[PDB]
Amino acid sequence: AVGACVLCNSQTSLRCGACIRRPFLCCKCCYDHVISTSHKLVLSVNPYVCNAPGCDVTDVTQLYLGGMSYYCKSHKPPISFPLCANGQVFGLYKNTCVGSDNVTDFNAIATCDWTNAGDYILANTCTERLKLFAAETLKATEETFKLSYGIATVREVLSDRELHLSWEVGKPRPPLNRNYVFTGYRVTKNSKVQIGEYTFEKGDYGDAVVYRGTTTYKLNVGDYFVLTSHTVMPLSAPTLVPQEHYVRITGLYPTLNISDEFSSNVANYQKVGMQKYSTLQGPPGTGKSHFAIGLALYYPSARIVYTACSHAAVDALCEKALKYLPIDKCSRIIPARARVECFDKFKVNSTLEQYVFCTVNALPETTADIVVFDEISMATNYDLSVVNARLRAKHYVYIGDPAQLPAPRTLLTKGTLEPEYFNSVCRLMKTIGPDMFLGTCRRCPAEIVDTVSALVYDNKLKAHKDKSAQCFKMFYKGVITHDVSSAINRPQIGVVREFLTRNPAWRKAVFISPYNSQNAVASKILGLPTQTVDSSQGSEYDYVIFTQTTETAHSCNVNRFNVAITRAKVGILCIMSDRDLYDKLQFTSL
Amino acid sequence: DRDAAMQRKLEKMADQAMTQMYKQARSEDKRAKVTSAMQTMLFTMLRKLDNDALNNIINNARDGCVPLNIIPLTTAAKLMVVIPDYNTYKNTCDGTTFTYASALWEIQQVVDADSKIVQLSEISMDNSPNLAWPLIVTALRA
Amino acid sequence: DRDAAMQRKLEKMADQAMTQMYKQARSEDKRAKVTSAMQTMLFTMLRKLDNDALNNIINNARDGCVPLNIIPLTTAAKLMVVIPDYNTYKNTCDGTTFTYASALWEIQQVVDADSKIVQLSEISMDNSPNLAWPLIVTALRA
Amino acid sequence: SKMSDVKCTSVVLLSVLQQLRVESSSKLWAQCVQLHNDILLAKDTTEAFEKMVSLLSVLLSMQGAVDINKLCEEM
Amino acid sequence: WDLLKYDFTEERLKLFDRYFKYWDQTYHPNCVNCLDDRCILHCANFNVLFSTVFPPTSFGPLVRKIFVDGVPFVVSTGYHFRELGVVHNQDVNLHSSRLSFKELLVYAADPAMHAASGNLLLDKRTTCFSVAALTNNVAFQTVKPGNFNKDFYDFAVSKGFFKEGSSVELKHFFFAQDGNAAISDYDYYRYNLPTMCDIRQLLFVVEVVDKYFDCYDGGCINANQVIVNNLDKSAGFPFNKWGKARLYYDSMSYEDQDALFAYTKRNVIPTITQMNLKYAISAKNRARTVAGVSICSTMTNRQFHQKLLKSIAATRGATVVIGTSKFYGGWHNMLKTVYSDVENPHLMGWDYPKCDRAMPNMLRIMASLVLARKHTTCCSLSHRFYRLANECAQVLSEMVMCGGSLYVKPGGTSSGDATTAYANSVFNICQAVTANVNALLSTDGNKIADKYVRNLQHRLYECLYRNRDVDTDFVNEFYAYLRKHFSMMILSDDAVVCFNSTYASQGLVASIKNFKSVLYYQNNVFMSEAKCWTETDLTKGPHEFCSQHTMLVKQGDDYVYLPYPDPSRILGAGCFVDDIVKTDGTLMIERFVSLAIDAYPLTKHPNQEYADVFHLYLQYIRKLHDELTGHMLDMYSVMLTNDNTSRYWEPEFYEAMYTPHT
Ligand SMILES: Nc1ncnc2c1ncn2[C@@H]1O[C@H](COP(=O)(O)OP(=O)(O)O)[C@@H](O)[C@H]1O
Ligand SMILES: [Mg+2]
Ligand SMILES: [Zn+2]
Ligand SMILES: [Zn+2]
Ligand SMILES: [Zn+2]
Ligand SMILES: [Zn+2]
Ligand SMILES: [Zn+2]
Repeated sequence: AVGACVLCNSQTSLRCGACIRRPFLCCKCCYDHVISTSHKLVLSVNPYVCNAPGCDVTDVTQLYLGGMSYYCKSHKPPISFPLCANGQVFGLYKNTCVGSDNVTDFNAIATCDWTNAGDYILANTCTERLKLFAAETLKATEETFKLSYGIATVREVLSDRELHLSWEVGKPRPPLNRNYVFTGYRVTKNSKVQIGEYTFEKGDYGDAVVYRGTTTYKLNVGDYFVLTSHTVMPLSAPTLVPQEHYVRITGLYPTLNISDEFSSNVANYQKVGMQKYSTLQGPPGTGKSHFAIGLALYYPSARIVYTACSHAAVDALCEKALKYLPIDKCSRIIPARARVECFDKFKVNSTLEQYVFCTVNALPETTADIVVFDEISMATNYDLSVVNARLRAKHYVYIGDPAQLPAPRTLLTKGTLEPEYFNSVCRLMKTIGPDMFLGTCRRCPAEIVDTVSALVYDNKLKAHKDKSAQCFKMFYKGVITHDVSSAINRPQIGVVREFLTRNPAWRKAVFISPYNSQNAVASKILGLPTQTVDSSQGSEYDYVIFTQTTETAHSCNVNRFNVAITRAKVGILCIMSDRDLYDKLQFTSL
Repeated sequence: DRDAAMQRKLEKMADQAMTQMYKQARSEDKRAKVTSAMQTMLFTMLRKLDNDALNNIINNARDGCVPLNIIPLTTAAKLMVVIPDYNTYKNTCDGTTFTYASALWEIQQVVDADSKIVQLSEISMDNSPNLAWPLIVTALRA
Repeated sequence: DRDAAMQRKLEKMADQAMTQMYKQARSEDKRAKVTSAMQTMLFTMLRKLDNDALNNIINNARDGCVPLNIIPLTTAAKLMVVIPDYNTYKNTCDGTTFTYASALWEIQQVVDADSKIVQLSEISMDNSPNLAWPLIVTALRA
Repeated sequence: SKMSDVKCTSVVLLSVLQQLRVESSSKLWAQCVQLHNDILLAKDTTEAFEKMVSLLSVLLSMQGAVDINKLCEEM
Repeated sequence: WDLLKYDFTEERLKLFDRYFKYWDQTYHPNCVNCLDDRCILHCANFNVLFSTVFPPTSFGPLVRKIFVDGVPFVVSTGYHFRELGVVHNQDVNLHSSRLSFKELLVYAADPAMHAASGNLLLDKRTTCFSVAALTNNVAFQTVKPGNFNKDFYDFAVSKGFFKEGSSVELKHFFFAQDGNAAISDYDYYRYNLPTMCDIRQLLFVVEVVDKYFDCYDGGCINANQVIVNNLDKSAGFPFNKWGKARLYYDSMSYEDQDALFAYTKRNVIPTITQMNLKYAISAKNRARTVAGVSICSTMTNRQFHQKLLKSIAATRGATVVIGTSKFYGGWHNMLKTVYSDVENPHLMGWDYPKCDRAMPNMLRIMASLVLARKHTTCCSLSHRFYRLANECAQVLSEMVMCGGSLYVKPGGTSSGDATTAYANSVFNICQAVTANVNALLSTDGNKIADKYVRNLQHRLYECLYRNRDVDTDFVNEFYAYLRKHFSMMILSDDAVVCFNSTYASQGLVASIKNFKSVLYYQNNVFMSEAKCWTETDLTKGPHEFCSQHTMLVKQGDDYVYLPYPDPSRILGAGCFVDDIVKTDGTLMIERFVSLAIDAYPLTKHPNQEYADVFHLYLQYIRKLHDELTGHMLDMYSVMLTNDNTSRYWEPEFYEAMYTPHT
């Protein structure tokens, strides 16, 4: 079992045991990593523990290769020799291992807990192999953080539709939403075995969870739940395939009078054809995801795979394609579990169709003639490597904007991440500039765009509509109920309910709030379609009601608020909390 | 001598292990990389031959002027080849004659991806930039 | 050392006995698997039989014994015709019904050598070069 | 050595074609086998080169099978 | 005729009484009533003629509906051979309750259930009788091309090989085949025609061949005395769906292997043989197919024939050179035994076109009866007849699985039975003795100057057509005459003869034209004289025997005969392989050591391009060891302590391979 060193790509047979991802390391690089950090376990084809009758020594400078196995200092056969010595660590391909100077960044990548902010800015400006290793270990740490969530149990059941919850005393409680699942135990005497796959969500009154299960087993009070784990697969493909500038379009063919609507983006289509990969950066609602469909109409014969990190963004892209592209040749690829309700209007789950839409995580290994990644802000380097590995292509197009909200990054809790370190694509966009850039808002009215050209974008956007005066900024205190570990603002929802029967034209406005708890609990009291800000990105609606639940650093985030307001099409009413945020925008009186 | 005998037994088993592990590693490495290695070997041997017909068809394939069927050997047999741009047409097609595979062919029928028949007079610097490229040319071996 | 020699023999013969016992248990737990597989194959083949036609032809036998070569030829409900070229197809089973083994068969399917479905309109004198011969036609006894 | 270089190149070419699942299309695999066997049973170099052109046209006709540009840039 | 009719005994008797009315030897339509093997051949020879007028659907296994634990099976309780007539089983249980492993194996081996459950088949690709289609679709098996060892080829061309006009050139390749190969090879059984033999002549050739096979001993052995060479081999259809031959040699104790063998002496077990395409290197592009016979047939045929077969393989200095190595002076010993005091020696070698597919059923039955003459004490007459019937039902005229479809094999030997090379040797000796008999009888007689050969011809005619009882004195006399003037060396279809040239020119001993005539009227083939060689000079040895040429070298102080192969064959084996991991070289150094062992005698060839093949292999072995040690020292930092690979690029290790000390 041999491999290639991560930071020099020499031949090797050693791995670091203490590292979560267990990466291959050549002799020189492994010695540099172990003699300086706290990692002191090295796995060869056989692990480097001491082979006494009973002995537990793992530190590699203590050990020797004695007789025919690895033995510690006072268990060795009288004939030596030291393992970790002569500036190297003894392994296969010993005299062909060239070291590096990247054993100063690799120590930081392996050691860091991804708590600070500088770990991300060092995990995205390093070499290309470290860009993959850091993403791999970041996903591994994000997965292993779920192992610290408190074990549940059931109090009792008065109502079989709403479970009672009881967390273990002395551990944190995980948030209750759709993303997290659970699997049970019945450990009484008597079946320490799983009892099904369940999921939870809080109830408005008292303490209760209106649960859901894959089966229909009941819980005798001893039965309980534990959050399971998602093992993270290894990744190999580079984050960005290296760019080559062709003299002329290769592999793609133009069209005969593409349309009267897409006639402006022709030069950018030709530029896309010329280059190996292209980047389109634009303020929201300027024509970015309506550029990809225009590109499809410009290269009609080219098989195209559309992808995105979210589901509610690729669903909006699917709806737009249905509005424009021929619906017969489309698809939609959904995961096996399909946690969210996906788009069922095309021939779902047919990979070999000409235009194929899918999320990044559920991408199947295939080919294409151009692959369109969308909303790269939501995507981390893991998603870029995944899409670059599974989908082969002739041309790549990444469309998105950095000023929108980035990926969650649950582990990050100190400092703020600048846009230019969201991933490699955003770094390319901010460093040298996008290959295609279109700033002119075609979706939102004049008032909301004229306010968002003051929050996030430094007075760049002109736009095209007339301010319909249906942009409202509300003053309401909004008392706090930190219920589901995500806040719920009952009196703000009350303000909305008391002034949604006074607005006969606002009966279908989508309800937007940064917190998933209020966003989900609003469905009973007003009945509107509900949507969180993170998933609302990429989708437009004719009318939006936005509610700033609580003053924090999450809901008063200028990027989040800017991506929230700019989903409106003719009008938006928003109720605010921060005296500053309500003042920086210029809306109507109330 | 007893210690030396057990020393030699131990080193013989060491050599056994070394040889067996090397055989396993090399066998799995060679069986893993069987497609790309064979393709690289094939193109190395193709380059070493340096035949003028093989080099011609390979250079056209790099540009995208690939055939649609097996290149025929019998005289007055049909070859269908896709031409993706006017550059590949200008070198290969002179009048009604088509040079390919170190052989001369008589152009019979030019179509588009719409299968529309296009006359040889319509292929030019000005009218083709509105045509439905790539063309497909059907010719006969002359 | 004299008793250590007996201990060497003890451990050697114990390991040999244990290996023999493991091998015998493995060869006895692999025998039951093939016995069950043969039984399932035989009983599925029993369930495949066309019992009424076979009963008729076997009761017509004077001794109860019939040639094996007539068992399909008089009782099989499905006929597979493998045809190498178009002239043979026209000769033996042209049309949707034909006669073989003094019986009437109706074409239920035609596939090519690639196991792709072929329609009866595609089997023509001019469309013969475009078909992956041989053609396997599956017909049912009428 | 030019006659024997053609007879080995055809062997490697048919191995590549078999790896590319040309074997699934019986009508194409029959032609590839015929060309390969007639190259191996050849006394004249020109006939072998013409049949090698015909056999390489099978590899060059399938666009999505091999990367010609990457393969020809390793030389 | 009625389809259900299978017993044409009265029709056969009417045919015999209508045409051969005054042929005064007793004729048995069913050869189960014959008095010995001299009577089985006579009545089988008549049945060969009489079976051509009966429907082909009436032959084969005779099935019957039995019941086991209440469920009705359809099992074969007999057979209808075109040569042996109708044979019924003696142990037939119409009502059973449990099936033992032996009975389960018997009921799975026979084609009664497989044909009775499969679909009807009409395969127009062949003229052979198609029985059934087991699956719902036809399988088209292809053959892959070989794997190119580019490192060895580059090393060879760097040494000056494969140049234009060179005498050593690549002619052996791995030829690929399309899906229509396995059914195009099986269709060559269209060359097997029903051949009625001259019975008064065949019955004397049988005695002479039995004299040729008199030095051996044979008989039945127990199941614990059977030695199988490789147990990781296919078990045939349907037994290959669950394991190899190891599974069935382990799952059956010796008790229920002896039970199966004793079952085959009172019952006929029909058997399905698969046709397997052969993936090997050859000089011609025609596909080669082998016959994978079921384990139920191979086991019993081993238990029946293996004692005699091992006795033949352990005898040195006989006519049948099987088990004689060509190393350590074995080739020289064979060639000195061929030249066994003949007077005017000329060497001769012939060819059998379509040998395994044009062999008549009468000659295969003759070979099986000659091999079974050793069972004069272990077997009864009925036991030997039922063993012959099992041989015919499983080998001679069987059901053949070719691409998921059952066909009927018209005849000819299958190349996968236990006694294949030895029965082939019996057939070859029989054809040679027949050629000598025809040569001696077709001579004038008034032109024969030697008074001993004239009386020999007179008594040969008397013993052929005027004598019905065996004259052992004259059989011994003719055997002595053949050994004195027609010395032979047989390996199953290769034969070197060291005949008397003066007698053969006078017509007293068989020539090439006599073999051509005999193969025309007794094999239904034409033997072109372009594949048959004659050597007037013994100092050059046989032109070709077992694909090896022979040359006379001075070894030590004396001249010996060494066999060298085709240099094209050895270079093709080096350059083209059947696996991707045989291309690494460092993994397979024994692969090239064996090839250098085979290619050593080329160093004595007068052509230098032939002598350079051995040096090329030695230099490639040295380069392989150099780069193997380099790669090993790279994968570690220490060299191997014990390395004895230096002796494989020294020519003494290979020179000692052809020295008679061992
Ligand atoms: N050329 C155009 N002419 C008129 N309207 C356009 C044009 N391009 C885009 N639009 C409108 O602008 C909106 C932009 O949508 P989209 O591309 O999804 O924005 P984003 O990419 O920022 O989400 C679309 O809803 C479309 O109706
Ligand atoms: Mg968009
Ligand atoms: Zn580490
Ligand atoms: Zn390294
Ligand atoms: Zn220790
Ligand atoms: Zn008889
Ligand atoms: Zn016997």
